[PDB]
Amino acid sequence: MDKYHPGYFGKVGIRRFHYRLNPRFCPTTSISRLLRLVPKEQLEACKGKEELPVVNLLQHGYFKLLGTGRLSQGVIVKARSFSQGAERKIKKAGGACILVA
Amino acid sequence: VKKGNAPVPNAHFHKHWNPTGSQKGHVRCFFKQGPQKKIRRARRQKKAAAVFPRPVKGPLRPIVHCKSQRFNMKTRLGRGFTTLELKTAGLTDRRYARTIGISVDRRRRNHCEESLALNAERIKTYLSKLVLFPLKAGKKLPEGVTEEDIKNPVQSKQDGFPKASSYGKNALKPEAPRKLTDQEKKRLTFQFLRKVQRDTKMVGKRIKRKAKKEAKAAK
Amino acid sequence: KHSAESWGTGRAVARIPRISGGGTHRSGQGAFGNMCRGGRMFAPTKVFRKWHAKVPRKVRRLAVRAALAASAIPALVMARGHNLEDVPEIPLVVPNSVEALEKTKDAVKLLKDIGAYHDVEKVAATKKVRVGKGKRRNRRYCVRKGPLVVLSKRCEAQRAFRNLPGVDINFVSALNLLRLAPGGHIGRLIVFTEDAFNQLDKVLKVDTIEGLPD
Amino acid sequence: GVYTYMQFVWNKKQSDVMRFTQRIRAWEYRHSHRMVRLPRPTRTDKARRLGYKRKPGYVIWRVRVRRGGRKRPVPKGICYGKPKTAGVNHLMNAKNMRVIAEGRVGKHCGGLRVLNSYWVNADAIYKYFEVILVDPMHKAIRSDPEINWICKPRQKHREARGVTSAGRKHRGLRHKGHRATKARPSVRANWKRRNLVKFWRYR
Amino acid sequence: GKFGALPSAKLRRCSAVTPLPKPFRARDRIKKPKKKLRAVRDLVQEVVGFSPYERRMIELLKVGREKRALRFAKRRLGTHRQAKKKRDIMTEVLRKMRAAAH
Amino acid sequence: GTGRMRHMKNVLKKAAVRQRQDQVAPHQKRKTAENRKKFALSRKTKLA
RNA sequence: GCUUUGUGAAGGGACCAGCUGGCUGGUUCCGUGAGGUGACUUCUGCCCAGUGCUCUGAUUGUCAAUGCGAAGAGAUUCAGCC
RNA sequence: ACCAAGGAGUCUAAGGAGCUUGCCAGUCGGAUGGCUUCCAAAACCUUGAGGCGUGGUGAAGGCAACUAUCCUUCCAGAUGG
RNA sequence: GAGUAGAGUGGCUUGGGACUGCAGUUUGAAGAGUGACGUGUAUCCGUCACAAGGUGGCAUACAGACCUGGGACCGAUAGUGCACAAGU
RNA sequence: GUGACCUGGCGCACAUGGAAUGACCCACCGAACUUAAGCAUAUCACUCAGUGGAGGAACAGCAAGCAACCUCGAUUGCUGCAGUAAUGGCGAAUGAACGAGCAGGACCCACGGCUCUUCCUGAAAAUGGGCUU
Repeated sequence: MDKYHPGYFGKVGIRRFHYRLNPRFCPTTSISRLLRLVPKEQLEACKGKEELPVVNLLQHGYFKLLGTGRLSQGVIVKARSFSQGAERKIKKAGGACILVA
Repeated sequence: VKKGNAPVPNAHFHKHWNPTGSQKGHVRCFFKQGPQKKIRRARRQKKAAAVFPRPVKGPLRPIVHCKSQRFNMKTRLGRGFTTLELKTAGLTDRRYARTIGISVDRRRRNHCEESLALNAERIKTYLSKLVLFPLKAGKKLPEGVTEEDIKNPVQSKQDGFPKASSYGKNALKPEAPRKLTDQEKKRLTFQFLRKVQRDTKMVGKRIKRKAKKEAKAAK
Repeated sequence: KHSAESWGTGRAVARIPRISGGGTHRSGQGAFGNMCRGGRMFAPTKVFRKWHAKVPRKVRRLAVRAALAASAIPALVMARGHNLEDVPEIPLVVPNSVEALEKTKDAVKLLKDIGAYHDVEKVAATKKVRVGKGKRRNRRYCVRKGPLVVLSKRCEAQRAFRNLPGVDINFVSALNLLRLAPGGHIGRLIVFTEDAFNQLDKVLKVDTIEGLPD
Repeated sequence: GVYTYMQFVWNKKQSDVMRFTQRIRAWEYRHSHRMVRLPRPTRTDKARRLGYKRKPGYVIWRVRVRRGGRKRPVPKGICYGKPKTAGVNHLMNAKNMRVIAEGRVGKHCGGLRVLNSYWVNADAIYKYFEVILVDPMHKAIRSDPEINWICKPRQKHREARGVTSAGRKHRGLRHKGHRATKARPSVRANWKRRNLVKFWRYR
Repeated sequence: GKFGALPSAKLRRCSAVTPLPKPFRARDRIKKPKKKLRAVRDLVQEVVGFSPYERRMIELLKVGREKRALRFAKRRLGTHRQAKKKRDIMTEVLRKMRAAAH
Repeated sequence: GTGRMRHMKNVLKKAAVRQRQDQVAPHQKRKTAENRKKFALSRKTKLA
């Protein structure tokens, strides 16, 4: 038990009676997997111009947006939460984060 | 116990689950699945033939959003329409609604105008797709009914309407590319999130601060 | 279903459980053991054994595709044991007028004219009473497998070709691998009708030909 | 109304009026037998709201249940096995005295059907309940739809099966939702259903 | 994994919807006071009187000792809420007694 | 099932008759609300 | 045979799961329920410190639950007495 | 003592590490749903929630993987120019 | 909808943990509200429901016994103890 | 003047109940072997045995419910949640529920998912009743 299962035999942490998990459900995606979710006709007609395509993450099943991966052109991302890295990268690329129920 | 690295068993079969000579067992084998599929199909079509010139399901159910934060966006069918949706559609008698094939649920209310409007227009496309047969076969005949709608009563398999989920799977459809708004340029969404989360944590502190401020104001 | 106890040591017999009681032959006899007469088997067969097997749909569809390709290659139809003496082409395609066939006589007329009634006659001749204890359990005969008629829809050709001994019937809408490759063996004679043939790749959702090494 | 005033009189049970009356009644219950047929319900309001009618199909029976917990019937208090099951005196019945009383009356009157019961009195030695029973083969009962459901062969010995109100009480069926989790459709049915080993055709 | 923390929608003040004001139904008449039933109950109280613990509460409130009466009611009823309500009832009964006397 | 069953064997054979009828076809009552009157007036005219 | 022992009946012993239950007991100290020793004869000595049993007021110590008091916003805490 | 017949590593839930096959940021989906004398309780179908995977870390409050031409660095190292 | 709900305490039960449920006993409400909102308490606020009465079909279980259809099952030391005048 | 009620009884008449049933069900009662490499809480197990009662099903059932959501809307069964939250000499082990997807929401039940009592009304629901026909 010591060699193959160290952390056995103990008790650690705050125990949470009636642990609800639906209010904690939060699938995350990344900035690297955003521009795949835009029909590249929009990605092409919006490249240098001012308009930015809109990415609704809830449509695909992601709640939070994590900020790993570079972004090529600014897009508008609707989601339920963002990291400050994701916000920073989107804002610098040009787009905007939107908090959506 | 293994002489290896396999995980800790956690087997959970300590209580006579096995149908041996001494025990009856706790085993249920679902060998009826194959035959019961066909039997369910047969009794379903017997239900149709019984309540023939009517939807095979039969009551119009409302469309309600699934419950939790995890399934907010997913819509589905309800148990019955709210009496507010009925009154908005034009029905003020729940028992008559039920007799003509609209399901009622007085337990439900509309917590918002969107559900009200959605189920109201649902009932209004119903009651127009609906051909009521007249009682006693030859008295008054309602509007729209053309005297051969009664000659040709057709039992549809699904209720005209789209899928139940196709009402959240339309609200989850982004717009066209747009210009930014200057508030969408200035707004810091992460700062907003952290602010509104620190808000619920600094409550008693944001009372002790006022108390100290006013004590020092006195002094 | 016995109250058998072990006699223990101090008695000149083995220590197997033995029938309690007396006054009959069964008394004292060993019970409760695979080794014993009238005693339970070893590990009695349970009814919650895995009887069915799970194959992914992609793999089942690939099996169907491959069975059809092997049906198209005729150096395997004859290898599986069909007579391609009178068979003009492989795969065998047939006008849709046969889907409106009502008589087994017209079915055999068609099969003769195309060159599969040799297989049907082989099956009918070699039909025999099943060898070895299968004939006792409601499997009376051992019938070989002849041509496979694949029709486009539910039609009269089913009742037409039904009685012909080796012939099986099937539809492109649901192609049964137990019929396209019976025994696990490949290269069975299939006699598709014209619309079934035209709908084969549409149903199976085959868009391209594969680039296979040579 | 009259039944409201009766209800509140009987709600203030420690009052001197109700104490006097209940004391006389306790005396006469002690000097009666253990199962007596009433000619009419004490607590007219209570029996009326439980479902009594003054039609000839209904009957009231009084019955006493000796107070106290349950002593398990082990000779000389010797409970073999382990110290846990080695307890004798501080045990308490699973059923409650109301359903025990209903059971006694229903076993004594086998051809009747037990609808509700109600506490009428309690002294040092016994608790007294009154049980409403219905004759299922009476024309009045069989005719009146509101009680006609009692005449169906599924309603035999509801007291014996725990279908009465006291039974629903001790079966955990007062509450529903998260306070009656492992209660429906039965404790043993629930236990079976979640201790079942389900073997689908494909697993 | 998939269950990371997330602020709630109305904490992020998003409001994907427009709420309808919670209406009034026939069910929350059960909240409104019942004057006829209160008359019935006051009559029955007038008739049958009070329980021994209610009398002891009134006798404590006479000498003062309202905290002692509250503790008594708490021991008898189990709940501080019920104890406060019963002490309110008994205070009002004692006030009725004194008023009727003077 | 170990004795005469001199009444339960009869009720079981009756149940068997009923079961091997309902296996052939679901039951159809000969007289129902929609044919009582017709049958009765036919009987009346025929015997009168 | 001897000798202790409990018992005057709302009692001694004692069964029963339970009982307004059955037993000793159709009894009542010359009766009896519980021990020990072992006819007659001759004796049965000293020790109540230990353990046991028993008596007192158990007036001084320890000692439960309930109850009564105090403080607390309350859960609760603390004192004294039986 | 002798001979004959029987006679003992089995099935199941979960799992481990190889091997095979299919698909791929997906995969599976035979709970269920559509069809069609016996065969067929089969075969076929994508209505499918969801399971596993795509993110981890903190007891928790929670937070969440830099890099705008491309590319983490070093040592050994398969190919190839 | 009152000896009820609840509370002290005891005991069983539950994953339910300052006690999920039940039961004895003592106690015992409100109804100018009550119950639940999974950490005991006090203070505010909110949401949902309206206990202590009752009916109530459907999808559900079904190793017996009867009526059927089947089987990669056993094949007289096997398969039920019994293929037979076997619970003899 | 020798009654009217109440409360009990005896006889008669017309009826229910009783007993049985190798599966399922409802209510109780209730072990130990075993496991923990010993054993006592734990486990087997709220199981076996025991008692009582059935029906073709039984039980449950149109919220003093779930949830905290953009809410839902009887119960039941399945999928799954989930071997998770939680319990446990925090050891051996034990261990749900809701969300969600379904079947069902035709039928021999229904005031088509309610109703009794409370509450309102009220000369018992109105041309006496009974036996034969």
